[PDB]
Amino acid sequence: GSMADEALFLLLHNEMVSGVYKSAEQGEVENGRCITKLENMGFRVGQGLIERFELDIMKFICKDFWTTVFKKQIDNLRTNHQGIYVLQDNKFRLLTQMEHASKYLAFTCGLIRGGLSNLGIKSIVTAEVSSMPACKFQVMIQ
Amino acid sequence: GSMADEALFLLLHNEMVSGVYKSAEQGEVENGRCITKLENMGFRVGQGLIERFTKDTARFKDELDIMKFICKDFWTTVFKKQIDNLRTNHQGIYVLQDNKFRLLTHASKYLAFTCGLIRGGLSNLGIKSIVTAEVSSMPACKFQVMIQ
Repeated sequence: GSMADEALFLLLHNEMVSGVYKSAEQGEVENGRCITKLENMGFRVGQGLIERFELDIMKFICKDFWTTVFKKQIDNLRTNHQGIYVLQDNKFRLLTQMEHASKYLAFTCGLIRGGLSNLGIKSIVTAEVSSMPACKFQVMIQ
Repeated sequence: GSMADEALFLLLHNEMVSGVYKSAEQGEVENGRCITKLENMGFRVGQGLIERFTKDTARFKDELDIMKFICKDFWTTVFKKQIDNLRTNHQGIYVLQDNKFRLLTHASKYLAFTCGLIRGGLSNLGIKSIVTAEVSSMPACKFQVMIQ
């Protein structure tokens, strides 16, 4: 049912994170490589999802794209300035089992960046836990 | 749409397989450790999914009912379709045929996690099993479940 459907990505993400950290070579946690691994995997998956489907583009990230991955829409899309958006998820699926949380946000930052890349957009995407398990993703167009 | 909905799993599985093999240490391909990693990851995900289905007496009644659940509700969770054919000898061997296995649309590395999935699912339903797989005629695949 929906409960199992809503767990599938969390379970797979948990394996990705655990395995990247467990399998890290000497110095790769400390030098940021575990992070780039997670962001780069997210990028490829984001690209791939797009292949199966500026403000209009961002609402699609917030709605159809978020719903595919997380079974719900983004709670709030805000943009204060040309080229920078804040996407707020009030109960971020991947944190529902809890600086040390950043590793659980990296893959998703990549997902958003990859989806945008294949729509012709260069971006930087960062994230922070607002109040566990709420999260804000900051999308910065380049 | 549904095209994307099926796709998420395939894409994540591609990443898992790629990563295990890219990250493999000296001797881990040859000694079978890449395969056990993928089976073990699948086992854990399969267990986790079981925990998210509602249980009652009649669900998972007899062994064949548990097997039909694996073929239907469980398979659909992951692959967005059911197993095409379930065969048993009723003496502990089941063969699950997927005529168009979505991860295929060297084979071993692409079946390991799914073997693990099945086993972990069954484990959390009280069943000890060994699960093996082969490509019958690409992209058709057969999963053999042997109840211990």
